[PDB]
This record gives sequence, structure tokens and C-alpha cells, in this order.
Amino acid sequence: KVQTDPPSVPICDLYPNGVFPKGQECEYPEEKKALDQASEEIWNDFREAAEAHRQVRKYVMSWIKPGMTMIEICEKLEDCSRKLIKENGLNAGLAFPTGCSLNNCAAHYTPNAGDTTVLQYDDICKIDFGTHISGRIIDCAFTVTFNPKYDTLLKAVKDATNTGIKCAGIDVRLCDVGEAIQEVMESYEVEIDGKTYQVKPIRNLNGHSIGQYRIHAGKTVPIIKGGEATRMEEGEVYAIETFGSTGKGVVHDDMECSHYMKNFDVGHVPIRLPRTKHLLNVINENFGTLAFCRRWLDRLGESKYLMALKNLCDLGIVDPYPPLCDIKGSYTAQFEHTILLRPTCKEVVSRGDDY
Ligand SMILES: [Co+2]
Ligand SMILES: [Co+2]
Repeated sequence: KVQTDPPSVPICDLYPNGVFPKGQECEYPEEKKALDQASEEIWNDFREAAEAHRQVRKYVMSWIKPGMTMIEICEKLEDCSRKLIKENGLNAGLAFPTGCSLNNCAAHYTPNAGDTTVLQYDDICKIDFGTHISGRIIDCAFTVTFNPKYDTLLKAVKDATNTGIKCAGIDVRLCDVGEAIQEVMESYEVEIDGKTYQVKPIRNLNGHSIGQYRIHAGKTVPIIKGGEATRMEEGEVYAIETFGSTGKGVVHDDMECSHYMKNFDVGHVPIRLPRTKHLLNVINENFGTLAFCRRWLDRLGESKYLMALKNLCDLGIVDPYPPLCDIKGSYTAQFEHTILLRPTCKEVVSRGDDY
């Protein structure tokens, strides 16, 4: 068909032949064309997930408004994402929980059950959500504001993310990408409520390579100078993300934890404790090595699971990822895209007409 008003038609039904739209293709800063075409089914899975991400976020920008609760915003977004990705166990679905981190919090907040937080006119909210097909993950994120006082801070971070995307390429050193991002970000000065700031990158947050069912595959993309001279390689996939702040430019763990994920390297572990065994089975069936949140356990009918969840964290089977925040009173912004380092070109697979 054509897509519906509030979106409800799965991306795979909009593109009947199984061939999905490319993202932005870029020259990097024969045999390789054969090598590129050999992985076409993989690129196509990323593109299906990226078109779902494009259509979901456009819909979100149409209705997100102060006065909504954070739970209402997350549930309305995730409902649409499940429909457009055509959720099907671990073959298609949500790759990680909807981040909606506010103000000084830069990442890894999503509400748990009972959270009464309401979105305000002066809030700066980072919407970070992920889709996948067959474990091929799109990690892409943007910042929502309603007061025009944050416009230059948003522009700084968007320009820095685009600079990291342009610098990236096969054989490029990851430390060079960081230096480049920081140079652009720090070229911006902003004025918010009568105080001026030079925008600083959050130095202990980073982009990351992506692997199959593995949001963090092991290499990190720094956003300040001073990092490793490890090179980017042909065939790798990266989330190029940057964060800018008016605070210290450093985040710490804060608030209640909502995001959790099985450690990718831990094998099978026999458990006899009944509630802990049941919860690990629930995680293995529904999430595998993809991240989840407490709201997603509640939705599956689980209750009284918090001690079993703590047990799995203390065993090192699951890791907790608490919200990461700069100092009180500071403002943080984020923009992110997923890029594929194909043999013939760099594709910014999650690029849209919006950002
Ligand atoms: Co992200
Ligand atoms: Co990311």
C-alpha cells in the first residue's frame, strides 16, 4: 500500500520485493564491487530497520509535546516501532529501550513503572531508540526542544556529529575522528538564560562499532582528542554519536536504573534458584544479547522480579546501565547516526530528510 496517517503498515509491506531504500552514499575521504554485492542481504536488513526508524521518528516529532508523561511518550513511540518493524521474536524488533533523557541527563534514562515525570516546555530531551532486522541494528538519536534558547547548542552537536560522519572511513584512525569532532563542537558558543558557555563534548561518552545482536562490538569512537590510533576497517558498522554539554563535560551514574543487557561473552550458566532461573529464561527467549528495560519485563506479565534481576547482575550474567548525567543545572544534547563501511562507499544508512 502507501503508508497510513498515524503509521501502521510494516516497512516490509511497503517494499514488496524485499529491496529497501539506500541511505546517503558517500565517497571515502572491481573485486571490491563484488565484495560489496556479496553482503547485499546484510545491507538490505540494515536499510529495512533504518526506514522503520525514519518513519517512527517523523511520527514522534509530530506529536511529542510538554504535558505528556515520559511513560506516555515511550509507549506511543514503541507501539509504532513494533508495528513498522513487524516485530517477530529475535528476527525483527526493538534493539534497545527508548531513551528520553532530560536536561543534565545525557543517556540511558527511560521511565520505570510508576514514574510520574512530565515533559516540560524548558526541557531538552534526547530521543534515542533502536530497531533491528536479524540482529542488524540501527542506533540513531536526536534531541527535542520547545524553547528556542537551545537552538545553538543543538546546532553545535548536530554539526559535530556530521563532522565525525564525514571524517569516518576505511583506514581512518579513531583518534583523528575524535579530534575532528571536538574541534567543531568547541567552535560554538551559546547563551542560555543570560549566561554564556563554550559547548564541550562529554569526554567519557563515545560512539561504538556495532556487531550482529551486539550494540557495542568492541571499538569505541572518541569525541575528544587523545584516544587510540586504532583504525576503522572495511565491512565494520559504527554508531557515530556526539554529545555536547554546558556542564563539566563528564557524566556520572545517577537516578534509578532502567536499562539492562546480558553480557555478550558469558556462556550458559546453570541456575537452580527458581525465580532467577525463570527470569534468565525470559531474557534469553525475548532479548538474547539485545538490551531491555523493566517496562519490557512488566509487559510480558512478569512481576516481583527485581531481586532475581539483581542476582543476575551480581553473577555478572546481566549488566545494569544506569542513567548518565552531568552536573545539576547543566544542559546536554545528542545526535547520532549508524554508518556502514561498505567496500564501494560509506553509507549513512539512517540519514533522513530531517537530520
Ligand atoms: Co543510541
Ligand atoms: Co549508540
